[PDB]
Amino acid sequence: AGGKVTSSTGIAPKRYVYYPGSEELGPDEIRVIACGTGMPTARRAQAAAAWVVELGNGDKFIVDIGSGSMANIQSLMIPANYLTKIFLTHLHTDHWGDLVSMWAGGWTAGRTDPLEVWGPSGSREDMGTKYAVEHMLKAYNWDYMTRAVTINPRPGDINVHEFDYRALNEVVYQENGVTFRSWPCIHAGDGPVSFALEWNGYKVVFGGDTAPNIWYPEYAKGADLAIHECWMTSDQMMTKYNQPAQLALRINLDFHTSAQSFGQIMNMVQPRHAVAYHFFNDDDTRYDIYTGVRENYAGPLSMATDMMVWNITRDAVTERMAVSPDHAWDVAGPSEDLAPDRNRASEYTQYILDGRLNVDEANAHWKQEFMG
Amino acid sequence: AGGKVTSSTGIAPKRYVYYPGSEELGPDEIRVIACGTGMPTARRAQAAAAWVVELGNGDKFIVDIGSGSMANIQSLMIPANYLTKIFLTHLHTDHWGDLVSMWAGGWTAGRTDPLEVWGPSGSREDMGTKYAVEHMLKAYNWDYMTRAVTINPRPGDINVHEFDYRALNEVVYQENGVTFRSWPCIHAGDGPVSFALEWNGYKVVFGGDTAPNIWYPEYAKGADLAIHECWMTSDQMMTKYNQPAQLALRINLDFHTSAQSFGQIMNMVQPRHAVAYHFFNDDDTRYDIYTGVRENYAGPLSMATDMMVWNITRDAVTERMAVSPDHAWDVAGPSEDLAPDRNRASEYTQYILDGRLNVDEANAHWKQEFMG
Amino acid sequence: AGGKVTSSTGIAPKRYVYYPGSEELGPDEIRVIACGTGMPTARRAQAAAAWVVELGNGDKFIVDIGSGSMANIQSLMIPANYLTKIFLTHLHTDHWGDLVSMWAGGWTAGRTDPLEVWGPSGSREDMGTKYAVEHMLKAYNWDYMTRAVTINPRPGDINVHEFDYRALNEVVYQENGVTFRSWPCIHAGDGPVSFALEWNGYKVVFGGDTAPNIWYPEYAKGADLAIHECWMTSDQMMTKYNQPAQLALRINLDFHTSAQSFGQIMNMVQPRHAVAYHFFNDDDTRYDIYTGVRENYAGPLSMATDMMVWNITRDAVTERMAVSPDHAWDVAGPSEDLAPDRNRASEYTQYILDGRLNVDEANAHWKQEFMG
Amino acid sequence: AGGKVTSSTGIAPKRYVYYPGSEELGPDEIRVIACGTGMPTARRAQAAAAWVVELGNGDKFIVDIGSGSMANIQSLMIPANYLTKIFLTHLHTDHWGDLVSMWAGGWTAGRTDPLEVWGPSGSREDMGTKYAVEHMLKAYNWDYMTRAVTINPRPGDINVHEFDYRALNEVVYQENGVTFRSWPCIHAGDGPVSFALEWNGYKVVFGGDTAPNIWYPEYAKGADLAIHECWMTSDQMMTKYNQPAQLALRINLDFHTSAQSFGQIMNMVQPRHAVAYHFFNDDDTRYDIYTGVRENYAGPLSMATDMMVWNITRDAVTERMAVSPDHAWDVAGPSEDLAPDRNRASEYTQYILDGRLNVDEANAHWKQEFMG
Ligand SMILES: [Zn+2]
Ligand SMILES: [Zn+2]
Ligand SMILES: [Zn+2]
Ligand SMILES: [Zn+2]
Ligand SMILES: [Zn+2]
Ligand SMILES: [Zn+2]
Ligand SMILES: [Zn+2]
Ligand SMILES: [Zn+2]
Repeated sequence: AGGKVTSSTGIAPKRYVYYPGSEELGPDEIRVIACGTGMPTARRAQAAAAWVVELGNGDKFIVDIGSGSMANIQSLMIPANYLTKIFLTHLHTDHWGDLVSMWAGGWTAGRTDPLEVWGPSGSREDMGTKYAVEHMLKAYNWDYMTRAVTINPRPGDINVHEFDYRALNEVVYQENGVTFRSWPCIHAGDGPVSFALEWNGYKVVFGGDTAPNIWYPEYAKGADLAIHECWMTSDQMMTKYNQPAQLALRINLDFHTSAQSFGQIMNMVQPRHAVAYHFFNDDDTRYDIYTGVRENYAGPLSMATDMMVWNITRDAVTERMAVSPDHAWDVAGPSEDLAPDRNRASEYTQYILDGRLNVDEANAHWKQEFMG
Repeated sequence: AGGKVTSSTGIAPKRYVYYPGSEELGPDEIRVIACGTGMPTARRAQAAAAWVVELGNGDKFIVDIGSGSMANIQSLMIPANYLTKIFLTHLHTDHWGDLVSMWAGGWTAGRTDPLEVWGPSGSREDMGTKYAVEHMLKAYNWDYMTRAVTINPRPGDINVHEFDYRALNEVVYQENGVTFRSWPCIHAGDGPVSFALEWNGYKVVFGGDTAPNIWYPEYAKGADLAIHECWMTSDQMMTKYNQPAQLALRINLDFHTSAQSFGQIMNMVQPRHAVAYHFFNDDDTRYDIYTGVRENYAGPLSMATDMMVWNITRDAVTERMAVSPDHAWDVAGPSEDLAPDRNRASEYTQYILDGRLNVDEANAHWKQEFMG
Repeated sequence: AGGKVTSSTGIAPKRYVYYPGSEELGPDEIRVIACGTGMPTARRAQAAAAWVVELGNGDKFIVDIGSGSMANIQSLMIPANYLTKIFLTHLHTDHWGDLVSMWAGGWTAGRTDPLEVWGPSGSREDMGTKYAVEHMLKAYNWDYMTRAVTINPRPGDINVHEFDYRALNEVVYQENGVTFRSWPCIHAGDGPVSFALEWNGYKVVFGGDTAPNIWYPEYAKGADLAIHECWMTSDQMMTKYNQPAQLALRINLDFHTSAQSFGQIMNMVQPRHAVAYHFFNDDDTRYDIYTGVRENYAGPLSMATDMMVWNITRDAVTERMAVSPDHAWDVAGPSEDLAPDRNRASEYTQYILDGRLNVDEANAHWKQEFMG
Repeated sequence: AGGKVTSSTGIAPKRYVYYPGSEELGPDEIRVIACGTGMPTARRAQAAAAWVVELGNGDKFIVDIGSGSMANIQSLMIPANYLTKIFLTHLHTDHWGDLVSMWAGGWTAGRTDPLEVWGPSGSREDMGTKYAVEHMLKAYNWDYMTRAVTINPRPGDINVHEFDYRALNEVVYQENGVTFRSWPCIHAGDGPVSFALEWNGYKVVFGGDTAPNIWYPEYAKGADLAIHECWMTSDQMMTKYNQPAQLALRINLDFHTSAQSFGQIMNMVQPRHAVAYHFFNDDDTRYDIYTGVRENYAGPLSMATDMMVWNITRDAVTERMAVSPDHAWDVAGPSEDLAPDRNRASEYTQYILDGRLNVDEANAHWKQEFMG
C-alpha cells in the first residue's frame, strides 16, 4: 500500500495515511478533514460536526466546530493564526459548541487576529448567530477579562458576519478567489443552512443538518465532494434508543434524512464523491446504512468517521485516514508579538493577593540550579 | 493482578481495572473518577478538568465540566437523570465549557429535572457564575427554543446557586448528609475557589486552580483525597512553548503551583491520598513533576490522567484505571415519560416547510419491510 | 442503549459492551470471542486468526492462535490453567505463531497442566502437526531447559493429537459432552481442516482458511455460528498490493473464498449467524466486501474484527464488542503449585556467575525499608 | 512544541512527534525506535522486546524481535527488503518469538533476499542460536514447503551467524563501517549477551536481559544511547504477582537489575542518554521505578514504552513518540520481482483438489464488470 519507497534514508512518497503536517499542498489541490462526524451524544470515537478545509492557495477554513472537535483540530499541527475563519451551518451545540475553545484556546496559543465567524440569521434577532455569539462572549466574560489583563485583547474579539438564512444560493463570502454560497435546510426550526465553497474549479458542499429539501439537489450539483446528513436506521432507533415503532419510523421520514433519501439526493447531485455523516459509525450500524444508500446511489461514497481526509485534485478524489497525535501540543506560527495593553485593570483585590503562601524554602533547590 | 479467580464460569472479583457500570457501590464507599485532567489546550488523551463523584447513599456530583470531558463522562454508563448537580470552581472554559453539552445532550437523553449549578461570584456581577450561566442560556437560545418545541422545557432550565467567593470555609450546599464548603483561590482574577466535600466521615477536596495559598493547607487538612493543581516545570516551559528563562521561572512561582509547592502543600495537609492534576501527562513530562513533588511530600500520591479512578473505603484509598467504551452510547434510567408542552408554537415558517423534497419512492421499499 | 439502569449504586445490566471478567456464563450459553481476524501481515488493529470459546459447562478452547493474538487473549482475565486445550486448523504462522507464547508465558502465568493440542496431519510426516510442535519445542530448547532448572517441568510438555486431514467429518475430540469434528480445506497444499464443535444442542463452525469446497456447506449446515474465510476484493488487491488485473482476478477465484462465494456458501449453510473474517477491516475495504456477501445471502452476518464477541443462546446469537484492558496482566487462578524433583542440571557456568556486580550499597536503603 | 511553521501550504519542520516514513535521515544521524519494551506476558500496550535501528548510511537492523513486536515494526512503513538483518540478545520467547512472523510475512510481502540472523551460542550445541533457528524452520516446514511452490524459495532461507557468547566485547559483526560487539549477561543460564553498535563515532548499547554484571558498565561506557533492563519494584511484585515478601525481595537482587542497580550501572557508564525498559509501564508502576533510578543516576533518562524514538546527532539525543498507523499495510521497496521455480512439486493431492465447489454463478456479476 502507498507509493513505492525508492531509498533507505528517504521519505515514503504518496503515503497510504495522512500524517498531519507532513504533506505539502499543491496549487491545484484541496484537503478536507472530518474533525467530527458524530452526534449530540458525546463519545471518544466521534466528536461532533467539524470540517477543516485547506486550499492550495493557502486559505484555510473551519466549517462547523462541534463539542469535542477541538481535540481533532489541534492534532493537525496547524498554527492558530491560520484558522481564524469559521463558518457555522447552524446553532446546534453539536455544530458550534467548541467555538469557545477555539476562541479561548487559540488565543493563549497565540492567534493575533480576531476570529471571524460566518453564520445564519434566524426568523428573529434572538435566533441568529449575531445574538448567539454576542451572548457567548458575555457567558465567558470572566475568562475574557482575566486573560486580557495579560494578553492584548484584539485577538479575543469575534467579528461576526451574519447572513440571511432565507437566501437561495447567495454569496456570503468572497475573497482571494474563493466563494461561499448558502441555501436553506429544514432542521428543527428556521436558521440552518448548507454551504458551497467554490475555488479554482472546485466545488465542495457542506450540507449541515437537514431533512431532504429541494435546494441541496439543485445547488450542490456537480460538487467535487458533497457532504450530507444520513441518519441511523429505524431498526437501530429501536435497538439503541429503545423507541416505539411509530416514532422510530417518523425520525427517518419527518425529522431526518434517511440513507435511502441520501442515496436519491446524491443520485440527483452526481458529484465526483459523496460523503455520508452524522451517524454513529459502529461495527453494528454502518453496513445497513451503506446498503440503504446503495439502493439509490452507485457513485463513489465515503462513510464518514473522525480524522477521515479527502484530497481533491484534477484527476482524483482520494479518501485516506489521518493518523495524528493523541498527546497534541499547540504549534507555533510565523506571527509575532502584540505588545500587551497597558490600559487593563487587574481583577485581583488585595484581599485575595494577601492569601499567598510562602514557598521559597521548598523551591530554592530547583530555583537555584535553573538560574544557570 | 486483581482478585484470585475461583470459578470457570463466574466473575473475576476485585478487578485490576474499573469497568464502568460493572461494580456495585457500597454504603461506606466513595468513587472518584477523573473525566478530565488537562489544559485549556485540547487533546484526545486529556479532556479539560472534570470530576465525577458517586457516593454510597446514591448521590452524584460533577465537579468542573471542562471542554471535551463529556465523552469521558458519557462512557460511565450513568443515566442522565443521576447527574443533575454540578459544582464549578471557576469560570475558565477548561472548567465548564462542556456544561452546555451536559445541558443539551442530557435533555435530549431524557433528563427530567433542571440542571443545578453552584459556582462562585466575582468582584462584580459580570464576573460571576449567575451572570455566566444566564448568558450561556441566551447564547444557545436557538438550541433551547427549537428543542423546547418537541420536549418539555423544564429539564432545559438551569438553577444557579451562586456563593460568595470570599467566604472562608463556609458551607455552600447541605443536603442528604452531604456538605460542600468553599474557600478562595489565587487564580487570574478574583472569583475562583476550591471545594471540600464532607460525607459519612469522608472528606474530599477539589482544589480547582491556584497559586499556593494559606487557605488550602488549613481547610483541606486530613482529607481522604485531596486534589490540587500541579504545573509543568520551567525546563518544559522552555522546551514546549519556547519561553525565555525569566518568564518560564515565574510561571512556577507567581502564576501557578509548582510541583515543589504542591509537595509542600501536601506535606501540610496530611491526607490519605494526594492527587496532582492539570498538566500534560506524557512520557517526557511526568517524571520530573513527580520528582519535584517527592522532595517535600512522601505520602500516597496519584499522578492523574483521564479515566483514573479512586475508590474511597474505610480500609484503603485505591487507585485504578477505568476501561470504558470509546464508542459510547447513552444508557437509559428509570425516569418516566414527561410530555411535550403542547402550547409551544412551532419555530419553522412556511417558507422553510415549503422546501421539502419528495422522497416517497426512494423510501418505499424499507418503509414496507419495517411495517410488516 | 443496553439495559435499563435501575439504581444509582448498583450494576448496569445487559450491557451494550462485553467487559471481560464481569459476566457469568449460563449452563446453556456459549461465548465466542474473536482474538484475531487479520492476515499474514501484522497490524495493531488486527492480530492473526485466534478464537476463544467458553462453554457453559465450564470448558474452554482456543481454535487457532495466530501471531499477535496472545495480547487479546490475555485481556480476557481468564486464568492460564483454564486454557490448555488448543485446536489448530492448519500450520500457517498466522494460525499458530503464538502457540509458543501461550506455552511459555502461560506457564509463567500459572498453568500447571501440559498444553494439549489437536491438529491435522499432512501428506507426510514432516508436513504435520506432531512434527511441527515437536520441532517448535526443540527451537525453544534454551528457554525450556533454563526455565526447567528452577521449576517442576510438567506444565512445559505439549501433548499433540494428530488426526488425519483427509477424513470427512470424523470425530477428533469427545470429552465431557463436547464433540469436535473435522473435514478438509483447499489451501496451499494438503493438510488444512475446518472444525465443527458440538455441545448441548449447539454447533459452532470454525472454518479456518480455504478456497471454496464441497465439505463445508454439507457439514456446517444449521450451525448456531458459522465462521468462514472471506477475501478482499480484486479492486482492493490492485489498489493496495499493485497486482496486475489478471493475478488480482484469480486471487478471488483459485486461491481464496471471494465475498460472493462466501455468500453462496452461507446461503447453503443457513446458520443462525454467519461470520466473515480474514480480511483487513478498514473504512475503505469493508463496504465492498459486505456488499459482495449480500449479493447472495441475507441471513444475520457479522464482519469480524478483533475483540468481537458472540453470546449464543436458545433464543439468540448476539454480537457485541469487548472492551478489555490494553495494559493487561496475568490474572491468578485456583490451580495450585506442585512439587519438583531435585534432579535437574544447572545451566550456568562459574565463568558467568563470577561476573556479578556488587550492588549491595545502591540497594541498601530500599532494602532496609522493605524488611518491614 | 516542535519547529515553527513558516507557511500555510508547507510542511511542519522538526515535528514534536515522529511520523514513520515522513522524515529523511541525515548522513550523520541514527534513529532508534522501541517496537517492544514489555515482558513475556502479552499486552496490547507493550509488545515484547524489539528495537529497530536506522543509520544515516542506509543500513538498518533489528535487535530482538519478541512476540507481538511485528505489528509495531510493520507500522514503520519500511520495505521488507531493508530489514533483513536481525540480532538476538538471547533465546527467550519474548526476544525472538516474532522472528517467524518476520520470516513468513516479509517473504509473502516481496522480501527477495534471505534473512540474516546473529545470535549467541550456548554451552553446548542445543543451547545455541544456530540449533534454535534450524528447528524453528523445521517447525514451520508446512508453511515453508507450501509457500515455495508458488514463491521463489531463496528469501525463505535464514542464514544464522552464531558467535561465542563467552567473548568479552569482541566483534560479532563488521560491515560497511558498522560494528556490533557482544559481551555476556547473567540471565537464566549461559548464552545471553548484550550488544554495542558502533558507527561513525556513535555508540548504541542494547542491554538485553541481565542481573547486574561487571561487563556492561565497562564496555557500554560513554555510549550515545544505552539500554538496560530495569525491573519492577519488590513491592509491585507482591501487589501484582502476590509473591511472598522474601521471594519478592530476591527477584530484584539475584535475578534482575533493580531500578537502584540500573542507576548505579548508568552512573558508571555516563551515557549521553540512558534508557530503561522491560517493565510494565503503567500509571501505578512507573513512578517508583523512576524514583529508584534517580537514587543513583542523575543524567538524561527515558522510561521506555512502545513506539518511543530516539534521534542521535552530534548535538543531541532527542526522545520523541512515534505516531503510526494501527491499520498498517506492507509498503513496497525498489527491488526486482523474483521469478518462481517450476521444478517444484505441488503439495496438493488430487483427493483435495477434487473437493472444489463450483462458484461461477455467484461470482459471474462482479467477474463481468471487473474484466471491463
Ligand atoms: Zn442540528
Ligand atoms: Zn447536528
Ligand atoms: Zn483556570
Ligand atoms: Zn484550568
Ligand atoms: Zn492459511
Ligand atoms: Zn490464514
Ligand atoms: Zn530473558
Ligand atoms: Zn526478556
